[PDB]
Amino acid sequence: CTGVRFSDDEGNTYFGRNLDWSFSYGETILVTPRGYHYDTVFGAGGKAKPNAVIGVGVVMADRPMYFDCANEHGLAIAGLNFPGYASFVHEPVEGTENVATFEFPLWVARNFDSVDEVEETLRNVTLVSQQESLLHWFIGDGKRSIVVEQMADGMHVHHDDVDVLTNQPTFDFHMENLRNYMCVSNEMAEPTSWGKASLTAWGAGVGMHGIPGDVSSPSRFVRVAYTNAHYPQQNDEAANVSRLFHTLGSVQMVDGMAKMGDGQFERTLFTSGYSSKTNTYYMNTYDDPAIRSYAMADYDMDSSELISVA
Amino acid sequence: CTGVRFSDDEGNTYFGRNLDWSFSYGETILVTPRGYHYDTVFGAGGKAKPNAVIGVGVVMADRPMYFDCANEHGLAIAGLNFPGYASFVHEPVEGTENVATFEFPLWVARNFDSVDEVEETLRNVTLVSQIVPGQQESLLHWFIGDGKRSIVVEQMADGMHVHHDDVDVLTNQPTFDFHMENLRNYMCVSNEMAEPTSWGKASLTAWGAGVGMHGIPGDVSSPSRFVRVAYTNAHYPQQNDEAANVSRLFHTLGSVQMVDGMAKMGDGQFERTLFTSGYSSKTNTYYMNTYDDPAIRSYAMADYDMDSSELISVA
Amino acid sequence: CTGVRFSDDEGNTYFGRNLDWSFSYGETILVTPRGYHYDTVFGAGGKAKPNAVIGVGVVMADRPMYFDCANEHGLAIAGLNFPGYASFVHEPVEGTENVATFEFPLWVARNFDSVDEVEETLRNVTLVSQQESLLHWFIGDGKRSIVVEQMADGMHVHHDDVDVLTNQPTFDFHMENLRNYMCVSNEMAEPTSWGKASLTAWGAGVGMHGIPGDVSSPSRFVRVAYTNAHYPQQNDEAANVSRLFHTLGSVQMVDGMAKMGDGQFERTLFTSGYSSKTNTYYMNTYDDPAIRSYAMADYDMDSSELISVA
Amino acid sequence: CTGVRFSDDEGNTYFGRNLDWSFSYGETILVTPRGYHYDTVFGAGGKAKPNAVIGVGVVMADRPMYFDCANEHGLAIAGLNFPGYASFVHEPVEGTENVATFEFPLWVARNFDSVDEVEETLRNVTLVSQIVPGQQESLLHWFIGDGKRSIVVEQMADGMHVHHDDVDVLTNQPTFDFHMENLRNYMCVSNEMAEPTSWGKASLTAWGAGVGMHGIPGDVSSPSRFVRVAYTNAHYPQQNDEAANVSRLFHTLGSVQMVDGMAKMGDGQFERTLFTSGYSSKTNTYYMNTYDDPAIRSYAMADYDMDSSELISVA
Ligand SMILES: *CC(=O)CC[C@@H](C)[C@H]1CC[C@H]2[C@@H]3CC[C@@H]4C[C@H](O)CC[C@]4(C)[C@H]3CC[C@]12C
Ligand SMILES: *CC(=O)CC[C@@H](C)[C@H]1CC[C@H]2[C@@H]3CC[C@@H]4C[C@H](O)CC[C@]4(C)[C@H]3CC[C@]12C
Ligand SMILES: *CC(=O)CC[C@@H](C)[C@H]1CC[C@H]2[C@@H]3CC[C@@H]4C[C@H](O)CC[C@]4(C)[C@H]3CC[C@]12C
Ligand SMILES: *CC(=O)CC[C@@H](C)[C@H]1CC[C@H]2[C@@H]3CC[C@@H]4C[C@H](O)CC[C@]4(C)[C@H]3CC[C@]12C
Repeated sequence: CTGVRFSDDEGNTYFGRNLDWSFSYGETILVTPRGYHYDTVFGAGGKAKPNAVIGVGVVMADRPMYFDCANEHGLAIAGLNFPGYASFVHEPVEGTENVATFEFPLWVARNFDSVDEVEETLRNVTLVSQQESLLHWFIGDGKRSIVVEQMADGMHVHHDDVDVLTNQPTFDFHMENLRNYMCVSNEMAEPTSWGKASLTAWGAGVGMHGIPGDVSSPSRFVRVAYTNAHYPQQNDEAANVSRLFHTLGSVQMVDGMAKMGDGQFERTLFTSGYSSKTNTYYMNTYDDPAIRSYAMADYDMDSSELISVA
Repeated sequence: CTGVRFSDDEGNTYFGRNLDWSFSYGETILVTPRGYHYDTVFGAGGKAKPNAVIGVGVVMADRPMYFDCANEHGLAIAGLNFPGYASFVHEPVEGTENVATFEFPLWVARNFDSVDEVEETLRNVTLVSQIVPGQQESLLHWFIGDGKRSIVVEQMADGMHVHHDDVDVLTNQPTFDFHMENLRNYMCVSNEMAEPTSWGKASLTAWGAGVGMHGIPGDVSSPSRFVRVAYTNAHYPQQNDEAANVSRLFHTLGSVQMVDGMAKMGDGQFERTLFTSGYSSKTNTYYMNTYDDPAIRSYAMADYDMDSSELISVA
Repeated sequence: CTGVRFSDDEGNTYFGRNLDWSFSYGETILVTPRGYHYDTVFGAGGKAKPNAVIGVGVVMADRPMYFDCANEHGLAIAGLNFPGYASFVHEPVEGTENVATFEFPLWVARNFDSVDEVEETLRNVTLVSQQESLLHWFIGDGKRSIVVEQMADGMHVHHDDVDVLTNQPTFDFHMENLRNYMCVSNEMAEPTSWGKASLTAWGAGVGMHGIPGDVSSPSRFVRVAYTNAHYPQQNDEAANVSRLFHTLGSVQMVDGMAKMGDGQFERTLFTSGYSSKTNTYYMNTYDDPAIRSYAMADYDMDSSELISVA
Repeated sequence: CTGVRFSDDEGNTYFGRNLDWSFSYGETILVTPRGYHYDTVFGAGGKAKPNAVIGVGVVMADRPMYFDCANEHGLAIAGLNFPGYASFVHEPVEGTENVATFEFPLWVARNFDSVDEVEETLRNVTLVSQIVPGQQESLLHWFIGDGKRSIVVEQMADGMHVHHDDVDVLTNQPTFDFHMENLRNYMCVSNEMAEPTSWGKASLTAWGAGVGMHGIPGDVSSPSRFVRVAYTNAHYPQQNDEAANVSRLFHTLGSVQMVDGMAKMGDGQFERTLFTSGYSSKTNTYYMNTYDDPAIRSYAMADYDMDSSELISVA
């Protein structure tokens, strides 16, 4: 999967993700109101007046298990597969704010209003894992974004300058790998000469030659970091939703491109987004590219029950 | 730009093109009914009962200039930019069928029912470049296909080239011979999960799916777009339903779409996939979405009185 | 194999080739004097006073079969494998200068003093093939170089602006393939930014990223065209011999890199060169990188017998 | 720069490095006999009967600053540039063995006989960066190996890292953890002849050898040089004679050599493989050639009175 974040001219948030897998987990748009009472698994704190949050989630037991969610104040968080590198403790620790892995997205969206508050609180947080989900998290608002990678050596809180996250390996690898492609440009290739041979481009795109096209995790990071960094800034909601869905489409997994270990094909089953300017969640699926919208002002946020719209 | 053709299990035609450019020409879904009277520019011969055609294009001097179109029998054609290689005569040749460049997509759709019928007639055809008064010279090559196979028509300075398109895909420059020799570089890429191996004492494994596909280029240049979409079209598992096949078409073309900001033209503007059009012969329907809207709109041959006498242009 | 040509500041010739194969053909430095009488196979013409030539060759029958040779006036020619694309006629044609394939290198070096005379004469030449060797030829002097590709559609005489030749496919492919790499530079990578991320190079070489490193024929052409076009010009014999052998070493085939269809490994068995400034032939082998020299002024050129020095 | 290590069937050591730079430092083959008295800078402990060592370096204050060296027991070490990642303390740490950076190659060669002996002692070692008065701070990592295995010693801001080098090769930046994760991208490249396959209806074949190796990078950047030389060292068939093994060393290092004009430094000059040095433990001989001369010169331990008391520097 792929995580993308950017902003417009007014500091608004635009946040989105792809979900690449073989089978659907019954994903549905889940709205968690503020009047909904949540009992944290390991006795973690939170805001007195919680924030209304929205996203894509299943409803296991009686708890919202968000794949990706955002709150009414512009903060968003998504989780991505990190197996072979993620490593959690299975027992709580006294003296720290203990949050379970599955509740971590719902936790940060309910209580925090900016990425700065998240990076501040994470210094006293233990991620407890009760097959288990081995994930890292992509968190961002209208200003910047951070990556949370919990490994066997501790918790790493990377500042994400390319506003882009992908699966394995570690974030330090992807950032070092980007330096291999620093000369790739979006300018039209300048006519040059190799001895007496004059070389010209057939058209646009030759200056971008070098970017990989495979759907592997390190190569998807490079391709979507390039697209996000070079996409011109927009100043209205319609264009920025198009920008987010087009930027994510550049690393989509088309049926037939690569199998798993189970033998099935990795496919971008759905693509979710979020805009803080309108407080709306967007989503389309592999079988329907139409972009459906789910606004926050269309649900009773002071209600007390999770609503799972189909 | 990219043209794509494949088929389901019943032999129907699934055909689609990406239009990459920096500005629009006012294109629209164009209906050319059977009762419309077309007076060819250079006297080219036509069918007795002409085929009803559907596609995307503009109208000029009451003549449909199709960017791409298809008829009621599952035959489709699209024109893709080919400058610096395409070369046409500007005079008709007596003794052969003389079809102008702009009328070529219309001409093959009205009077032919299969690629075999098409490929035979090109043996006695001369594309004549007639400069449209207010426009520029269109130096294009064409991508024709049906529910069985596809061909490429490249008319260069050394005559006409008609290639059997085995990979069922076409892009821009250079010649089709280059693209197929270029594919031999990426013959080793595989959609199989990467097999764990070892380099001396180091044991290498894959983080996940896609490592075996490493090597496929990811830039939006014409040759790289060719390699990538040829891999995507060849490895997509065959579908059996119409909704699944329409999904395969717009997703295969999405693998080589041009996102705003990716690459500038020679004039300072960005090349974007302005629209994506498609056709299905199982239902005789044209599909189209734009850069501003991924909703796949549908236009069926049955929703238009195809025995009318005038061009129907729907927005 | 690879063919390389360049010149110094005084129009002198520097010409060289690698020979990539599994087994040695008994290659030896062969000197063909001018007093040596040669009987052309199909009755082809030639100069009255022949040119003394030198190169690497075997002595089948009583004819010098040169892999690569040069004459005393600065012209050089080498042959490279072109199977699956080379196609010759097997019967002579009346009215044309008929030269057999194996005699073609010895033919052009004996009679011609410049590349211009070669391109002029080739308009009335038929290459006759009497397993057969399917080759194309790399011919050059101190000014330019040409490629001679005899295919089933006729003879093509390409002007070689990159002064570089490699095996399959056709020359028109390699020249079109070079346009994919026109943005690769030898400048130190300029620090750039992808959003808020500042990208710098670890050191020199990042600007050259994009050039392939495999030893396949199309990729070797690209790598050696880059090296030859960017190698700074030299103004003395010692440096230009180093330039030619280093430029050719950039595409050498090291044991273990790639097998053949027979199962054996392709290895650069030897590397031959030639300088017209000194009229000397240079050569080293895979088992000895020492550069041995064989001057023209050390052999009796007015003699009448081929001397094959070991 | 690149360091390479492999072995024959008898377990001897074959070790070599490429020195890529734009200017020379006056290096030369340096003899440090057993009778030479070295007063370590920070009181590091040494062997009772020290090993006679051979290598390439300079002399400063009557102390051999080895670029790379090896002893009479088949243990070799080389220092490669590692700026922006290497970080050293500038004060000795009481309770541990304190070895200066410039004396590190000398120190491990005089007092150790195997990589196992080495790797154990690093547990109680502190490399201290002492700025040479007239020179700059050397931020290096080291490549140590014998006739069995090799290790990498990277001393960064977060402590010492000692990696088991399974691919038996080392380049410059970045950290060794990056290079080994980077190798997983090229796990699919193969030295086998490419297997004919088909993409839909198109049948792809290889023009010849090397197509299965497609994907290996060819630029002279530090990561790409790592991938390429790791493939060359891992796939070279094992040799049994000394002449064949010396040929393998200088040819494996030739696969990543830097030719004049390929890449400019940050100061405007070209990086060239100034020299290439090597060592063989089957004969206890050092080998070296330069950019101006590919003739492999030999310098054997037996050709020098190794019981002398002074440094022997041969041009
Ligand atoms: C994007 C990527 O590569 C990983 C996608 C799949 C495997 C992930 C994405 C979100 C995951 C959910 C999150 C909610 C719960 C959390 C529980 O701890 C485990 C079950 C759960 C449904 C996760 C399963 C994997 C998941 C779908
Ligand atoms: C997708 C791609 O490669 C870019 C090609 C564009 C610019 C081409 C493709 C179809 C062209 C039309 C065809 C109809 C008429 C023909 C006239 O001769 C010129 C005007 C015309 C509208 C063409 C303009 C360029 C065009 C859209
Ligand atoms: C460089 C490359 O890829 C091809 C190398 C080998 C296969 C070529 C190079 C020169 C060839 C000689 C040339 C002399 C005669 C010519 C006869 O027509 C056939 C035999 C001959 C020895 C050639 C064999 C192939 C050859 C070594
Ligand atoms: C090959 C490569 O990566 C480039 C590294 C070069 C510039 C390094 C490698 C060895 C270095 C020597 C080591 C001995 C002394 C140490 C002193 O602290 C500084 C001077 C010295 C000669 C180093 C200079 C840089 C050097 C050649």
